[PDB]
Amino acid sequence: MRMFRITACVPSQTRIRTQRELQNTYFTKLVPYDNWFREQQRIMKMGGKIVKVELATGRPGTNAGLA
Amino acid sequence: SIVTKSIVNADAEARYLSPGELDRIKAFVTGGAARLRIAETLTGSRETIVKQAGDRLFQKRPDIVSPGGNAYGEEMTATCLRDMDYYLRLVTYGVVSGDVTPIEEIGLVGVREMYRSLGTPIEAVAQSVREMKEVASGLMSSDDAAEASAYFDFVIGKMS
Amino acid sequence: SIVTKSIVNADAEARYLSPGELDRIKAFVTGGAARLRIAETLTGSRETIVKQAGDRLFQKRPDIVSPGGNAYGEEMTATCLRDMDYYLRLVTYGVVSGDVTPIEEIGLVGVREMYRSLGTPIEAVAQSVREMKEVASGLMSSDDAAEASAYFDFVIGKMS
Amino acid sequence: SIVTKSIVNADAEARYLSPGELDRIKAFVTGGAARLRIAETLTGSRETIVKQAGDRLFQKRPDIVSPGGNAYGEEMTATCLRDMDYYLRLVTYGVVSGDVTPIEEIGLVGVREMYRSLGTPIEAVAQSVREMKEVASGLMSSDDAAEASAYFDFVIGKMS
Amino acid sequence: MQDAITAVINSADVQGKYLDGAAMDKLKSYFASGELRVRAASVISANAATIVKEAVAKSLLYSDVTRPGGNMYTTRRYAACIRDLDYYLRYATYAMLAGDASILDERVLNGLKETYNSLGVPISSTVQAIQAIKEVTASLVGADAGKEMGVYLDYICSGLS
Amino acid sequence: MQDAITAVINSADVQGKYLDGAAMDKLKSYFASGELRVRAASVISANAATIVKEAVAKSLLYSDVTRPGGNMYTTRRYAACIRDLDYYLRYATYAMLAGDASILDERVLNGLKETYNSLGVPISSTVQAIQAIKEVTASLVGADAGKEMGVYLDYICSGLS
Amino acid sequence: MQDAITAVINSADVQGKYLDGAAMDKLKSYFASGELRVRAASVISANAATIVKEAVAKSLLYSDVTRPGGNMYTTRRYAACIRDLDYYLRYATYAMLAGDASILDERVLNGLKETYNSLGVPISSTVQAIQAIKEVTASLVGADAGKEMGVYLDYICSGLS
Amino acid sequence: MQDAITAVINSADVQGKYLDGAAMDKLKSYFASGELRVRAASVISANAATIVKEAVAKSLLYSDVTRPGGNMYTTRRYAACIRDLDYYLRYATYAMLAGDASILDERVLNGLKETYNSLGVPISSTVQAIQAIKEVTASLVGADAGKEMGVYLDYICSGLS
Amino acid sequence: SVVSQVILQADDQLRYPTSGELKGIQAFLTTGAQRIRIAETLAENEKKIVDQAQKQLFKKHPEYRAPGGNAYGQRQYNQCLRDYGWYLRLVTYGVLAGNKEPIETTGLIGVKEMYNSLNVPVPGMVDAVTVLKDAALGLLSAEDANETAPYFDYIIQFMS
Amino acid sequence: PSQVAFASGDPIPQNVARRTPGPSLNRFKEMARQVK
Amino acid sequence: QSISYLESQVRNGDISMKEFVRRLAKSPLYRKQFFEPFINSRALELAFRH
Amino acid sequence: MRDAVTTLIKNYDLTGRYLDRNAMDELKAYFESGSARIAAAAMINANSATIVKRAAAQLFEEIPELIRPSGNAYTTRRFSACLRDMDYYLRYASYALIAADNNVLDERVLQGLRETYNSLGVPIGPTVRGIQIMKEMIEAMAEDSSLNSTDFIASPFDHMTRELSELSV
Ligand SMILES: *[C@H](C)[C@H]1/C(=C/c2[nH]c(/C=C3N=C(/C=C4\NC(=O)C(CC)=C4C)C(C)=C\3CCC(=O)O)c(CCC(=O)O)c2C)NC(=O)[C@@H]1C
Ligand SMILES: *[C@H](C)[C@H]1/C(=C/c2[nH]c(/C=C3N=C(/C=C4\NC(=O)C(CC)=C4C)C(C)=C\3CCC(=O)O)c(CCC(=O)O)c2C)NC(=O)[C@@H]1C
Ligand SMILES: *[C@H](C)[C@H]1/C(=C/c2[nH]c(/C=C3N=C(/C=C4\NC(=O)C(CC)=C4C)C(C)=C\3CCC(=O)O)c(CCC(=O)O)c2C)NC(=O)[C@@H]1C
Ligand SMILES: *[C@H](C)[C@H]1/C(=C/c2[nH]c(/C=C3N=C(/C=C4\NC(=O)C(CC)=C4C)C(C)=C\3CCC(=O)O)c(CCC(=O)O)c2C)NC(=O)[C@@H]1C
Ligand SMILES: *[C@H](C)[C@H]1/C(=C/c2[nH]c(/C=C3N=C(/C=C4\NC(=O)C(CC)=C4C)C(C)=C\3CCC(=O)O)c(CCC(=O)O)c2C)NC(=O)[C@@H]1C
Ligand SMILES: *[C@H](C)[C@H]1/C(=C/c2[nH]c(/C=C3N=C(/C=C4\NC(=O)C(CC)=C4C)C(C)=C\3CCC(=O)O)c(CCC(=O)O)c2C)NC(=O)[C@@H]1C
Ligand SMILES: *[C@H](C)[C@H]1/C(=C/c2[nH]c(/C=C3N=C(/C=C4\NC(=O)C(CC)=C4C)C(C)=C\3CCC(=O)O)c(CCC(=O)O)c2C)NC(=O)[C@@H]1C
Ligand SMILES: *[C@H](C)[C@H]1/C(=C/c2[nH]c(/C=C3N=C(/C=C4\NC(=O)C(CC)=C4C)C(C)=C\3CCC(=O)O)c(CCC(=O)O)c2C)NC(=O)[C@@H]1C
Ligand SMILES: *[C@H](C)[C@H]1/C(=C/c2[nH]c(/C=C3N=C(/C=C4\NC(=O)C(CC)=C4C)C(C)=C\3CCC(=O)O)c(CCC(=O)O)c2C)NC(=O)[C@@H]1C
Repeated sequence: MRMFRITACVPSQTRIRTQRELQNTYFTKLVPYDNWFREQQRIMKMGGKIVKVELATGRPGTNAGLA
Repeated sequence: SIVTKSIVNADAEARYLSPGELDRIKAFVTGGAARLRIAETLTGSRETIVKQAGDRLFQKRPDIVSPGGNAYGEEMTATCLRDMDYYLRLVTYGVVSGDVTPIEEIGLVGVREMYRSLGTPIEAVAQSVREMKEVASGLMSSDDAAEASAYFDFVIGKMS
Repeated sequence: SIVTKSIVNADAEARYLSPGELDRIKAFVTGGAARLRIAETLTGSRETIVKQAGDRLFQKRPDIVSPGGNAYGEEMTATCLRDMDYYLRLVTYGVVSGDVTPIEEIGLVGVREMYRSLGTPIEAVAQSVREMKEVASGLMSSDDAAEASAYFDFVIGKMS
Repeated sequence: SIVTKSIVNADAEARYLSPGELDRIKAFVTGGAARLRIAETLTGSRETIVKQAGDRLFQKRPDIVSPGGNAYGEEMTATCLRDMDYYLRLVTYGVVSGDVTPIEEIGLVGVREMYRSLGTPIEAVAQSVREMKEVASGLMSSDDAAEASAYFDFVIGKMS
Repeated sequence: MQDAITAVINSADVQGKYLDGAAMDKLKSYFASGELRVRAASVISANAATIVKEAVAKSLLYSDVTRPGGNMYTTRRYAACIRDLDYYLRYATYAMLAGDASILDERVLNGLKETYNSLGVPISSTVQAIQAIKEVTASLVGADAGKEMGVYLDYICSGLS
Repeated sequence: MQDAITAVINSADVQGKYLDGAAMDKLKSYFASGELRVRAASVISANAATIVKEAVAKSLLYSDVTRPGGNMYTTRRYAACIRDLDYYLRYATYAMLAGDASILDERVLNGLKETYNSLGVPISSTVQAIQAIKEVTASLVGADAGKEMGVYLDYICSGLS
Repeated sequence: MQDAITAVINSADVQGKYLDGAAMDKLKSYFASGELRVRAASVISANAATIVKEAVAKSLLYSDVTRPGGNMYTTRRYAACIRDLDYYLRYATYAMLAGDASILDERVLNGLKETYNSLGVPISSTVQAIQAIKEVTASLVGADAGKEMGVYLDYICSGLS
Repeated sequence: MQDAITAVINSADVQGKYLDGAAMDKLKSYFASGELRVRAASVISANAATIVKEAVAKSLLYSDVTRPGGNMYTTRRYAACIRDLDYYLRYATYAMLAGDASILDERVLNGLKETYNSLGVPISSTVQAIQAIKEVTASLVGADAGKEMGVYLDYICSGLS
Repeated sequence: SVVSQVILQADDQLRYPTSGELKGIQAFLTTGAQRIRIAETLAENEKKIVDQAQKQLFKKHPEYRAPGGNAYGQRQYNQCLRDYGWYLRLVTYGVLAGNKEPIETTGLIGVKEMYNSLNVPVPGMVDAVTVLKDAALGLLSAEDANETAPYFDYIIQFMS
Repeated sequence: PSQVAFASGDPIPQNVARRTPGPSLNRFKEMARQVK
Repeated sequence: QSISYLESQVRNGDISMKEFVRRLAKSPLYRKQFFEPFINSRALELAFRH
Repeated sequence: MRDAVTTLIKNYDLTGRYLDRNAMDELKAYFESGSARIAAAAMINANSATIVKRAAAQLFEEIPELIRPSGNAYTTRRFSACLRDMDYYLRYASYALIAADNNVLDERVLQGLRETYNSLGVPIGPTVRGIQIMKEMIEAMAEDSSLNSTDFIASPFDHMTRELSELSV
C-alpha cells in the first residue's frame, strides 16, 4: 500500500484557552495515500506548516496494484 | 488479484496464510489456464465485440447520437468506442487477475465523477457495458461467458 | 470459515461481496468433499490417534508424567489426554470448515495465559499436538495427511 | 436563519454575541422588509411562476416529457410541476429566513440520491429551477430579482 | 456472526462432541446450496439499486409517507429510508450466503426497533417495504433463491415488529 | 486566513501604530472593490462546475496526459485531477473575495509543490490547466474582475512552479 | 503490493495495450509455478519457528551480538531480533507467493536501512543471519523452491545493503 | 394539565413566595382574555359536530384515504377518524380555556405518534385534517379566537411532526 | 474581519460562501466609511481620552498608585498608560475590521494569565477598560458611540 | 498482629448532628424571640 | 491478543499515535469486538469513546 | 436550534403550506421587535457579569444555607461552579431573546438539567429561584434603560422556570 512520509509542524490554536498539556507539534508521519488528502487539508486548516512530504511507499504513476 | 488480497488479509492479521487461503490460492492458480483462455478470446475478438456493443447501444439509446447528445459527431463516436475498448481491456485484466481489483483501481473508481465532469450519461455507459457483456456471452463459451458475466455485472453495477 | 471471513470484510467495508470473493466461496464450497472425508477419517481414528500420540509424547518427555510434572498423577494424566482430545476435535472442526478461525476462537485464544495459570508447559502441549499430527498423517493418505498437517502445524505454531 | 447561524457561532465559542454578529442580526432585521416583499410576491405568483417555468422546461428539454422520459405522461408531468412547486416554496422559505438553511434541510439533502432512485435527470431538475429563477426575476425589480437569484443559484448548484 | 458451518460446529462444540453423521449431512446440504447462494448473491449485487428502487416505487411512493407531514417528506428523510432499505437488502444477502440469520440478529435487529420507536419510523410501512423488496428479489433471482432471501427478509421484519 | 482588510491592521499592529492615510487609502479601495469582488464570488460559486469542465476540455482533454501513460489517464487519477482543479477554483474564489493571496499561500501552497513532485504530477500540465481556468473564469466574470482573479491564479502557478 | 499478474497488467496498461503473448508467457509461467510456490509457503508456515531457530543457532548464537555489550544482549532485544527475523521470513513467503518483490520493497524495506543505522543493529550480522535463514529454508523446502525464496531473501539483503 | 392560573401559581409555589405584582399582571391578563376564550369555547361546543363535518369534507372525503385501501375506508375506521377529530377539537377547546398546551402534552400528544404508527394511521392525512379543522374553526369563531384556537391545533400538528 | 469569518465558515463546510454571508459582507462594505470615521476620531483624540480614563480609574481605585499598589514607579505608571493606548488601538482595529477577531487575537486571548503573571489585578484592568469605554463613548457622538460601545463591552466581558 | 482490623474490627461510630433550622428561617427565629 | 506489526512501527516512530489508532481501530481485532457485534448506531457510539 | 422565523417556517412546512398572511404578520412582528431584541442583548452583554454576581448575592441571602455547611456552594469551587451555571443561564437567555424562540434554550439548557443536577446532588429549586432573580434584575435594568419594548425578556427566563421547575401542582 502506497504511503506518504510527511514532515510537518502543527502548533496548537486552543492550548491557551483549553489549558491542556503541550505536545510536540513537529512530527514525521507515515500516512496512507487515501487519508493523505484529508490529513493535509486538516493540517492546512489547523494553521500548521508541512515542511516535507514524499511518497515513501509505492511507485509513481502506477496504474494497478495500488493496494 | 485474489493472491494479493489474500496476502493483504494475512499481513493485516500479522500471520502466514491459513490452509484454507492456501487452498484458494491453489484453486485460482489451477483456474488461471481457463482465465487466460477467456482473456485470449476477448483480446482476439476485441474489434467485433466493441463494434456490436456500440451498434446495440446506439440502437437502444439514439439520443446519445442525436443532436444535443454528448456523443454527437464522428469524433464523439470515436471517443465512445475508445471508452468501450478501454472498459473491455479492463474486463480482460480483471478476468486474468481473478478479481475486480484492477478494474476498480484502473477505470472504476471515480467513474461517476469523471462522467459527471464530461456530461456523459452514466446510465448510457452502463447499458453499453451490458451490451458488451451480452455480445461477449454470445461469442464465447457458456462457462467462460458465465465466469466473465460476474465481472461484467460488477462493472455495470458500479456504473449504475 | 471463508464465507464468514469474506462476509465480515464486506460488512466492514459496507459493501457487497466482490466477484473475487464470490468465486473463492464457490471453489471452497465445491471442494468440500475431501475436507469432509478427512473429517470422518480423523473422527474415526480419534481414540487411537489420542492414545498413540499420548504414548509417544510421554515416552519422549518423561518429566511431564514424572514426579513434580504437570501431568504427574492419574487425574493429571487423564486431563492431559482430555486436552489432546480437545485439540484433535478443534483440528477436525478447522479441517471441516476449511479455515482455522473455529480453532482459534474455540481453543486458541488465551491458551498461553490459561496453560500458564495451570502451570502446564505450552511447549509440551505443542509437542503433543505434533505427535498427534504425525499419527494422523500415518493414518491418512499423502495428500490428506498434508492437508490435515496444515491445520496441525498451525495449531502447533500458535501454541509455540 | 442568519440569527440562527450567528447564535450558533457564538455558542460554539461559549461567549455572548459579538458586536459583528449583532450588526449582522440588525442588518438582517432591517432587510426583513424587503425579504417579506420578495417572498410575498413569489408566493402570490407561485402559480404563474411554476406554470411558465414548466412551459419553458418542457420546450427546452422535450426528452424528459417525450415517451421514455421520466416526466412523460400526464401524471408524471403533474408530479414534475409539483416538485417545482416544492422548490419554489423552499425558495420562499429561504427568502424569509435570509439564508439557504431551510432549503438545504428540507429539499437539498440527499436530493441526488432521491432523484437517482426516482430515475430523474438532476441536470433537468436544475434547468427547471433555473427557469423558475428567470420567470420569478422577471416579476420583480432589479435589486429583488438579484436577491432571489441567490437562493435560486444555490438550489441550482446543489442540484448540479 | 455465524454461517451454517460455524453454527453446526458451535452446536457440536457446546455439548463437546465431534462431528457426527447428522451434522455432516447439514454441511453437505449447505455445500450443495452454496452454488445457488453465490449465484443469487451475484445477481443481487448486480441489481442492488434497482431492487430498492422498484420496491420503493411499488410500496411507498405516492402514499401518505412521502407527502408533507409524513416520515418520508424531506429529501434527507427519503434518502434515509433508501439507506435503510439498502441495509436490509445487503444484510439479507449476507445471511443468505451464510445460511444463518445471525448477522441479521447481531447487526440489524438488536435495538433497531428501539431506534425506530425513538425516531417515529413507521414499522408497519417499513415491513411493507421489505415485503416489496422480497417480491422484487424473488422475481429477479428465481423461486429457489427467492424463497431463501425472503426467509431472512421476513426474519428482519419479525425482528422489527 | 489573512484578509486584505486585515492586512493593513496586521501591519499597523506590527509597527505598533494606527492606520494612516497611506494605508486607509488601500482600505477605502478595498471597500470600493468589495461589491465587485462579492459579485464575482457569487458568479463563480453559481458556475463552479462549468468553469472546471470548460478549462479541462480546453487544456487537458484529448492530450498525452489523458491518454494512456499520462498521469491523468486512469479514472481515479482523472477524478483526482478534477478534484484538484475544483479546489483550485474554490480557493482562488476565496482569495479574490478576501483581496489577498495569503489564503492561497497558507491553505494551498503549504506542501503542494513537494506533494506533486513526489507523486510525479506534471508541473507544466498543472500550469496549463490553471491557465485554462484563468481564461474561462475571466470570460465568465469579465475583464475587470477577470484580471483580479488571474492575479491570484498567477500567484498559484508561481507557487506551484 | 503487486503480484506477478498485477505487475504484468500494470505494465500492459502503462502502454494501454491488451494482453499479448509477450506477457501471457509470464502469466503462464506464474500459473505453472503457483503450485510449487503454494507448497513452499505451506512448508514455511509449518516450520516457521524451526527455521528461524535453526538460523539463529547457526548464524548468531554464541556471538559478540549475543554477548553483553552486543546488539542482542537483553532479552527484549533478543525478542526484537527474532521478531525481525520471522517478519523477514513471512514477508519473503508473501513475496514468493505473489511472484514479485513489491511487497518486500514496500512493507519491509520502506525505512529498514535507516532504522537499523539509527538503532545500531549490525547490518552485516543481519546479512549473515538472513543468509543462514535462506540456507535453512532452501534445505527445508526444496532446490527450486529454495532458490525461489532465496531470490527474495537476497533482494532483502541487497535492500539492507 | 396546568392552565395559565395554575402555571402562575406553580411558578410562585416552587419559589415559596407569594403572588407579587407580576403574578397579578399575568392573572388579570388571563382574566381579560377569559371572556373571549369562554365565548369561543361555547360556540365551538355548540357547533362541535358541524366543524368536524366541514373539516372532513374539506380534507378527507372523496380521496384515496376514504376510498378502498385507505385507512379511512371501513365504516369503523371512519367513525374512529371522526372520534379522533372530536378529540382534537375538544382538547383544543380545553387548551384555549386553560391558556396552555400542558393538557395536549399530558393527554393528547402522549404516545400518539407511535399509537398511529402501530395502527397504520396516515400522519400526513391526519395533519391535513387537523389543519382543515383549524381553518373551519377560525372561520366560525373569528380572526382572533380563530388564531388562538389555531395555536393549539398547530401545537397538535407539530407534535404529530 | 467579517470577510475572514465568512470564508472560514465556507472552507469549514467545504463550500462557497452563501447568500446571507455575501449580503453580510456587502453590509460591512457599506459601513466601512463609518468604520473609518471611528478610527479617525479615536486615533486623533486618544490622548484626552486616555488621560481622563487613567485619572478616573486611579481616583476610583486609589490603591495601585497608593501604598501597597501596582503603579509605584513612573515606569509602572507609563506601562499602565501604554496598556491603555494599546487597548484603544486594538479597539480601533477591531471596529475597522467589523468583528472581535483582531482584538481577540491581539490582546484578548490569554489576557487573564497575561496579567496574573504580572500581578496586575484582573478586576482592576476591567475597571480600567470600563472607564476608557465610558470616556470614548462620552467623547463620541450618539450613533457613533452606540456603534463602538459593544466592542468595548465584549472586551469587558472577556476580561471579567 | 490484630492492629490491621480496621474494617474487620468493631466499627468506629461517628456522631451525626440532627439538622436544625439555618438562616433560611431567621425571620421565624425573630418571630419566636418576640413571642417569647 | 496484540499486533506486534503495528507495535514495532509505533515504537520506532514510523507511525505516530494518531496513525496507530487509525490502523488499530480498523484492524480485524477491533472489528470483531466493537463493530461486528453491534448495530451501526451502537458501534458508532462506542467508536466515539474509543 | 430554531429561532422564531425558523420555527414558523418549520411549522408551515409541516403542513406543506406557503407563507400566508398570518405567517407574514408573525414575521413582521418579530422583525419589528428585532431592534428591541438587539438592544436588550447589547445591554445584558454590557452588564452580564455584574448581573450574575448581584443575582448570586441576592440568592444566597434568600436561601442562606447554600454557603453554610451542607450547602451546595460551600467551597469556593462550588461557589464558582454555581456562578458558572448562572452565567450559562444568562448567556443562553440572551441567545433566546435574540432568537425570539426558546428551542435554542431547550436544546442546550433544559433537556438534561434535572438528570445532571440530581446526579451531582444540586438542588432544583434554588437554581430556578436564582434564575428568576436574574430575570428580575434584567427587566429592572431594561426598564431603567431606554428600552421601549421589554416584555419579551420574561419569556426565556420564565420558560426556563417552567421547564426546570418541579411540578408542584
Ligand atoms: C518563550 C520562552 C519563547 C516563545 C514561545 C512560544 N512558543 C510558541 C509555540 C509553541 N511552544 C510549544 C511548546 C512545546 N512543544 C513541545 O514539544 C514541548 C514539550 C512537550 C513544549 C513545552 C508548542 C507545542 C507550541 C505550538 C503551539 C501549541 O501550544 O501547541 C509560540 C507561538 C508562536 C506562534 O506565533 O504561533 C511562542 C510565542 N516565544 C518567544 O519569543 C520566546 C523566546
Ligand atoms: C420536474 C422538474 C422533474 C421531474 C419530477 C418528478 N418527480 C417525481 C417524483 C417525486 N419527486 C419527489 C420529490 C420530493 N418530495 C419531497 O417531499 C421533496 C422536498 C419537499 C422533494 C424534492 C418525490 C418524493 C417523488 C416520489 C413520488 C411522490 O411524490 O410520492 C416524478 C415521478 C417519478 C415516478 O416515476 O413516479 C417526476 C416526473 N421529472 C423530470 O424529468 C424533471 C427534471
Ligand atoms: C461511450 C460508451 C460513451 C461516451 C463516450 C465519450 N467519452 C468521451 C471522453 C472521454 N472519455 C474518457 C474516459 C476514460 N479515459 C480513461 O483513461 C478511462 C479508463 C481507461 C476512462 C473511463 C475521458 C478521459 C474522456 C476525455 C477525453 C480524452 O480522453 O482525452 C466523450 C467526449 C465528450 C465530449 O464532450 O468531449 C464521449 C462522447 N459518450 C456516450 O454518450 C457513451 C455513454
Ligand atoms: C489536475 C489539474 C492535475 C493532476 C492531478 C492529480 N492529483 C492527484 C493527487 C493528489 N492531489 C492532491 C492535491 C491537493 N490536496 C490538497 O489538500 C490541496 C489543496 C486544495 C491540493 C492541491 C493530493 C493531496 C493528492 C493525493 C490524493 C490522495 O487520495 O492521496 C492525482 C493522482 C495521483 C496518483 O498517483 O493517483 C492526480 C492525477 N494530474 C494531472 O496530470 C493534472 C496536471
Ligand atoms: C539454565 C538455568 C537453563 C538453560 C540455559 C541455557 N541457555 C542457553 C543459551 C542462551 N541463553 C541465553 C540467554 C540470555 N543471554 C543474555 O544476554 C540474557 C539477557 C538477560 C539472557 C537471558 C542466550 C541469548 C543464549 C544463546 C547462546 C548465547 O548465549 O550466545 C543454553 C544453550 C542452548 C543451545 O542450544 O546451545 C542453555 C542450556 N538451559 C536449561 O535447560 C536451564 C533451564
Ligand atoms: C344512499 C343509499 C344513501 C346516501 C349516500 C351517500 N353517501 C355519501 C358519502 C359517503 N358514504 C360513505 C360510506 C361508506 N364508505 C365505505 O367505505 C363504506 C363501508 C364499506 C361505507 C358504508 C362514505 C365514507 C362517504 C364519504 C364520501 C366518500 O365516499 O369519499 C354521500 C355524499 C355525502 C356528501 O355530502 O358528500 C351520499 C349522498 N345518501 C342518502 O340519502 C341515502 C340514504
Ligand atoms: C536481528 C536479526 C538483529 C537485531 C534485532 C533488533 N531489532 C530491534 C528493534 C527494532 N527492529 C525493528 C524492525 C522492524 N519492525 C517492523 O515492524 C519491521 C517491518 C514490518 C521491521 C523490519 C524496529 C522497528 C525496531 C524498534 C523497536 C520495535 O520494537 O519496533 C532491536 C532492539 C533495539 C532497541 O533499541 O532496543 C534488536 C536487538 N539485533 C541484532 O543484533 C540482529 C542483527
Ligand atoms: C474579610 C476581611 C473577611 C471575609 C468576608 C466576607 N466573605 C464573604 C463571602 C464568602 N466567604 C466565603 C468563604 C470561604 N469559601 C471557602 O471555600 C473557604 C474555605 C477555606 C472560605 C473561608 C464564601 C464561600 C463566601 C461567599 C458566600 C457568602 O456570602 O459568604 C463576604 C461577602 C461578599 C459578598 O457579599 O459578595 C464577606 C464580606 N472573608 C475573608 O476571608 C475575610 C476573613
Ligand atoms: C448555582 C445557581 C447553584 C449551584 C450550582 C452548581 N452546579 C454544579 C455543577 C454543574 N452544573 C452544571 C450545569 C450545566 N452545564 C451545562 O452545560 C448547562 C447549560 C449550558 C448547565 C445548566 C453541570 C453540567 C455541572 C457539572 C459539570 C461541570 O460543572 O462542568 C455545581 C458543582 C457541585 C459540586 O459539588 O461539584 C454547583 C455547586 N449550586 C448551588 O448551590 C446553586 C443553587
